[PDB]
Amino acid sequence: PLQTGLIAIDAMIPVGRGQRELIIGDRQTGKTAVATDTILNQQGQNVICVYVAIGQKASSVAQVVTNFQERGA
Amino acid sequence: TIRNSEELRGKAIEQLEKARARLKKVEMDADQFRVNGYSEIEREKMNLINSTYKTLEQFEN
Ligand SMILES: Nc1ncnc2c1ncn2[C@@H]1O[C@H](COP(=O)(O)OP(=O)(O)OP(=O)(O)O)[C@@H](O)[C@H]1O
Ligand SMILES: [Mg+2]
Repeated sequence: PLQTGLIAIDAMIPVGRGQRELIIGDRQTGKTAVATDTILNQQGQNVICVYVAIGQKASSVAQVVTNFQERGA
Repeated sequence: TIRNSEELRGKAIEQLEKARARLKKVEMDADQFRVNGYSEIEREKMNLINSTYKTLEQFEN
């Protein structure tokens, strides 16, 4: 299992290690929050996380990094 | 007629007393709940401060 902590994902759309699940939505639909939540949720699951931010606003990328740092992620 | 009033009074008092006994018990549960909640709030407050001090130290790092 690769746990997201989202009951809607981990019950009905399960994501497993070695998988590729796409997160698709409209602008401001909550896509980043779902992905970020997943990385924050792997706190003691011993996985490594990479967050590639292609073409994303510099301030926005900084905000994500700050959020990760506060959590200890 | 006699057997009715007595029953009403018997049943009735069994019930007022019972209701107030339940009140007491709750007065007990709430009393318990209040203590637990208070302790939990203190611990939670402790949580916040402790963890934010940790965050500070990490910032210093
Ligand atoms: N489970 C949730 N509960 C409440 N709010 C949420 C949840 N998930 C996301 N949001 C909110 O939705 C807003 C937009 O979310 P987010 O930026 O994560 O989505 P997005 O699709 O990446 O948007 P963008 O296209 O701007 O990148 C955020 O402010 C976030 O707080
Ligand atoms: Mg986004």
